[PDB]
Amino acid sequence: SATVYFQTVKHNNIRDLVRRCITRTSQVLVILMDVFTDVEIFCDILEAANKRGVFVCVLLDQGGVKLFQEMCDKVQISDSHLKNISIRSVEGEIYCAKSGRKFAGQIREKFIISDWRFVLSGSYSFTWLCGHVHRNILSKFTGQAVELFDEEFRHLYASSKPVMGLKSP
Amino acid sequence: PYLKEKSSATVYFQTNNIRDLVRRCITRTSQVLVILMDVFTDVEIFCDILEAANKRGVFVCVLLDQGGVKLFQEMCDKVQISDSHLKNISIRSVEGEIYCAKSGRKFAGQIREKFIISDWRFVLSGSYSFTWLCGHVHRNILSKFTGQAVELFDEEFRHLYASSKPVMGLKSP
Repeated sequence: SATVYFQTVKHNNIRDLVRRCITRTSQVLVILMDVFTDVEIFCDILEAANKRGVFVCVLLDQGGVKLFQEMCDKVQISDSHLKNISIRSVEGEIYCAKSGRKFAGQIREKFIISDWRFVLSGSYSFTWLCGHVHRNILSKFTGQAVELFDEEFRHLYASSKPVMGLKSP
Repeated sequence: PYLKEKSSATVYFQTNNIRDLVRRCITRTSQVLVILMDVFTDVEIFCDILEAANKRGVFVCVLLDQGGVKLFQEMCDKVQISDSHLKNISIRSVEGEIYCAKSGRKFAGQIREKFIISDWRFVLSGSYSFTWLCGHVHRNILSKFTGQAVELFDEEFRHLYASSKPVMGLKSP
């Protein structure tokens, strides 16, 4: 099945659906992200990983790695934090900037797979702005749709470089 | 048309097949084309819209995020778009809720929602923006919806449409 959620004006249901997806995950949580600076969502990851048994693997677009490391450093994330967490860098195809410098195309895909049961996917980025001021769309997917997301994750994973945490999913 | 069909969903991943789907969706629209967009600077996509609008009977309404009207306008001016181009095209401005920047200045939240409704038959939604970069270097996702699901996009459009300001072109439905 497939469901689509639109942001309500009064309250941010989009954020809540993401946080609920993470806080309710039992065993496995794989995430494809472009930007990750929102401390709170990472706290929901830490909780699932260290307070529950959840194995977390975050494929982050190479562009956001820097500000993500700054987030971690700010709240003093440790290797011990990441006993069950794996953050890997991933990047799009190589191209020439106008300066002649070679850059990596941005991974704009964003989705969350919980317990290999259902998938969340939409425009919501793990930033404070997305979860407070921006109007996003969000889609939920179950059944056969989850597989095409799985193969996407595996595909991207193979091309991914390790950044921090578990170096062996 | 969607109102008669059962609900369905399909997801597309990058192989540029995503752009093709987007363009193919526009070039195969027959009567009506509703679009919600955040950034519109790709002349080629706007040219596909001109074709559908003026060479076919297609009425095109585009809800563009206020934060992108500027560069959309520069695009039009660059290729010298006139009022005559837009006899059947309606570009309107829509903006998110109001909030305070750190500078104290009030700004409108961005509508990061991006979708296209073609002939009230099927919806394309995803990360693909109408910019050159998206169509050439970025990796996007694109989902297609048909049937009863489309209604939630229709209602979402109408909600946003009621909020929109006229910017350019035909000021009507």
